[PDB]
Amino acid sequence: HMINIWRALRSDVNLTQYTIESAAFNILHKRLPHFSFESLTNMWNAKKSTTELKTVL
Amino acid sequence: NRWVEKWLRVYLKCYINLILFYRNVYPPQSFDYTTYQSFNLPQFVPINRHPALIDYIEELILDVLSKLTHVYRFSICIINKKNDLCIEKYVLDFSELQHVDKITETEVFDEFRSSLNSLIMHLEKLPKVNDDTITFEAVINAIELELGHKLDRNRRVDSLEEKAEIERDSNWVKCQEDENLPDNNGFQPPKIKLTSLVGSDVGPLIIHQFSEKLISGDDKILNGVYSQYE
Amino acid sequence: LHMDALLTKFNEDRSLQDENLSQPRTRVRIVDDNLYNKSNPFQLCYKKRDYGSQYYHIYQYRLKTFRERVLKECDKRWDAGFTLNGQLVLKKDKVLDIQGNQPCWCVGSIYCEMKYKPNVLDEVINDTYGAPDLTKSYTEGGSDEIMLEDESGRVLLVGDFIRSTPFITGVVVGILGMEAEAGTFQVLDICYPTPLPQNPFTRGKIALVSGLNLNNTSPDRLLRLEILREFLMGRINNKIDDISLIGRLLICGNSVDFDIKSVNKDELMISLTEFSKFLHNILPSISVDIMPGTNDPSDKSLPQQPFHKSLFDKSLESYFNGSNKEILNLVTNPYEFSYNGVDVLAVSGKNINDICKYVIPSNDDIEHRLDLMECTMKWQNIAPTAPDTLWCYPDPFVLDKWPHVYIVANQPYFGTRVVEIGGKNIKIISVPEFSSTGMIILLDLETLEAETVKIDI
Amino acid sequence: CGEELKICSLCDDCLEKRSTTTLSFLIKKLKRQKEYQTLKTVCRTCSYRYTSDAGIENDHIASKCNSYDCPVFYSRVKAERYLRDNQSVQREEALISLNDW
Amino acid sequence: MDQKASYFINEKLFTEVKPVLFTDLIHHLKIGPSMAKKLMFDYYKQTTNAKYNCVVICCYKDQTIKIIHDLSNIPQQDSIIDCFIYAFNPMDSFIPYYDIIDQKDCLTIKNSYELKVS
Ligand code: SF4
Repeated sequence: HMINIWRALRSDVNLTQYTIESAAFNILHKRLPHFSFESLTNMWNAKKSTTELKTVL
Repeated sequence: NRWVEKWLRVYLKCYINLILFYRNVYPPQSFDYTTYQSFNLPQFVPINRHPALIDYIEELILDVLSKLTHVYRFSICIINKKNDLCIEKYVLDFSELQHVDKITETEVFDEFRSSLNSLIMHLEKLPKVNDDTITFEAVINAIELELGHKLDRNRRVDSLEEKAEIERDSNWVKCQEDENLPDNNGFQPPKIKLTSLVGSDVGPLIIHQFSEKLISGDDKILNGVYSQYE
Repeated sequence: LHMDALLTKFNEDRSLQDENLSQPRTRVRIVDDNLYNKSNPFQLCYKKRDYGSQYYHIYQYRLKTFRERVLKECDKRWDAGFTLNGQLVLKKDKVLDIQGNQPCWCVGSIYCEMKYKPNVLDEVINDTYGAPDLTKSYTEGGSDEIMLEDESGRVLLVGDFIRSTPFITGVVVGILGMEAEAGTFQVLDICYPTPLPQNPFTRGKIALVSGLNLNNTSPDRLLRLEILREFLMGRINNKIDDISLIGRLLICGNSVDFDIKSVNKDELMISLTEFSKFLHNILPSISVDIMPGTNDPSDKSLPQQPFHKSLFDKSLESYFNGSNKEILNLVTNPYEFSYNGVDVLAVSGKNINDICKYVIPSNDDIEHRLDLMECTMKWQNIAPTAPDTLWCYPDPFVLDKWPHVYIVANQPYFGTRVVEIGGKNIKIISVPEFSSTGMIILLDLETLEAETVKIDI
Repeated sequence: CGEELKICSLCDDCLEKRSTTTLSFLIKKLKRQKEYQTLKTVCRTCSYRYTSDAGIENDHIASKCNSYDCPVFYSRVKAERYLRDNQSVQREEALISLNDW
Repeated sequence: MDQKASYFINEKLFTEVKPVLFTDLIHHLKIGPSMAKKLMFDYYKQTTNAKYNCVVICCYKDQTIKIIHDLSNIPQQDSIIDCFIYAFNPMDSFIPYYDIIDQKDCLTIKNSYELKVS
């Protein structure tokens, strides 16, 4: 059985964005920074610092 | 009429704050020694941090300054909370005030500093006052004005200035001289004490100052308000 | 003895000599060789300003310079052919190439946790309007061990040599030792960037006062400042010969303390006018040098520009004509005062407070502060925490010449120490604040000795 | 026309009032800089969750964040716009002109 | 020098309520600090009206300037190197006020660097 978890949250809780960061902040009270996919692909490249790899992981 | 009113308001605010602080009208913890109270005070006059008290003092000063033309004597009355007896009377005599519609800041502030220093010197020598057993009032002496009769026309306000004027007109009640003093029972009658203090004598502002003290009684007066001997 | 007895013992037998006042004794002439030399590394142009970016470039520049310095020092010390007690030391390049039981040395940056203090988190949370739970985001005990990185890998560092030494991320050291049983590197000897050349060293004395914190609430600070001004003129101590040896007076910053969140121009103007009154009352007697402070109305970045030509009373127009700067000079936050041929480095102290606000679970006392100053000097940089101290540029903080005397202001404790790094002697002085425990430091240039004068009430 | 609110007025200032105008400009600049520094510190602390480091190369990652569900990002964007706005350049030019004496 | 500094102190203490320092007498009579301290010592006596609170400081061997507040138990009696009346206070609170003083020729220590205009 597969579930669309964002859809399940939409059916359960009445949020205004239904975004993973927004849902986390609204329910679990945890704030999660969001980075653009370009930032992800620039931080995941080879010969980069260990800090960037730790950040993405 | 622009700089004179500002200096008079600053002096009145410092006078009221010093009188409240040194007479234990309000707890000394609330009072804090400061120089800036939105105006350049002459010295480190202790100003209370209570917002309601600050607003009340500012409104009282503004109301006094609004009718300063017809007011020749401003006094702060100290009355016991338990019984309505005036135990201390401090008077800011405005003999002439040199009312002109036409002196810098250093000389005026120096005169204000001297006046406040004399007031402090008078106040420290006074005995301590018990806590939560004293209250202060404001009594002014006028020459030609009637207060409280401006509401007979059913006037409807349209601006803040007219509303403030109609509020200040009805904020005073008529009293009589030597009203809250003891009624001279005759059994060792109280004898009020008069003390003279120097006042500011700048070119635009001429001010005289003196204070009144009961320094006597016939029982039930000054009881449990002077912290016993000391 | 009673007060009257002391008064009649001391004041009654007044000397009443050497007080003609018609031909006052000339103060010791102390000149600033950098007053007209210009070329200040920390001087920035406001026209360029800060674009809010270009930080990784300065990070790369600092990393490259420190790596080159430490590599040169390692080559000078751990040259080819040198053999340790165990075996010959191998000059390994990559930190992940140390696979064996053989002594070796490598160069890399130091990694640490450096958690924020709870009070700092509470302060920043209340002034953000939507700040998340910073403590919850911090969340585990953290990292209690020092780890090394050189853009190729991260390994664990163990040993008592590195345990008893504070460290801040962004600096590079030369770690030498043997590989441990697990994936960790033992620390036996450490390396630091090569020492910089130092200029060659009855002269006079300089009085340092910092943390005046003049405001419109505390009246005691004004009284203490007036007492200091009277003492600096010889009126209090009456020892004209001793007082006249103070050639210059250096204010290190924090002249006025205010909260920028809620402050009006009138109270700040009142405080500035009081400061100008003090300056005008003390400038004829002694030269005064003004330095920016953390809470003063200056740039929050560490390279603070001088205060302004304005913000002072009209009585200082003669002193601010532009031609007469030798008796009243305003300098940047970091500066090299070449006092009588002695170059001294003075800062407001924002860097030290920046590292102090961090919690490092691997290393607030006077000895701890002195050790922090020692580490700052050894790392060959002024601000190890670049993001907290400075913001962009328009790297001057990388030292190019070691100063004779180190001056740091706004510190709860006063301490002095003479050190010897690379055959060079550097004196570190931490002048305390004047608002609380208002003591000042008299630095004698002839004997490099610092004495403290305490003012009470 | 005018840096301050004289109805109308170079430096765009009719009355000099140097000791007050420069104080007001310094107060405004200091408030903006302190707000920006507090926002940057908050963002760095938030990004420490992924970076696990409080030094350099974490502030860059913190500034790389562009989440639209957090008011701190909007406040930081507004602060950056205010710092980089033409008004800030005008204030700096006025400060330079007033300090040119 | 007598009958003039005493009169000035009397005026500045009673005609207008303001604490007086010795620097005021340096500005007034252009005399040295030792003479002003001797004048304060002379004025401290032969005064029946104790309407002022004298302020006395202590100069220690380590230049530890301290304001005397208790006047009963002063620590390090033998370590004091100088004692004189700092100021005359008409009340308990001091709160001195400072202004611009034209020190044209009252300086006792003059800086080697002079002042030039234009
Ligand atoms: S913006 Fe909101 S989420 Fe992105 S970093 Fe700053 S605080 Fe954390």
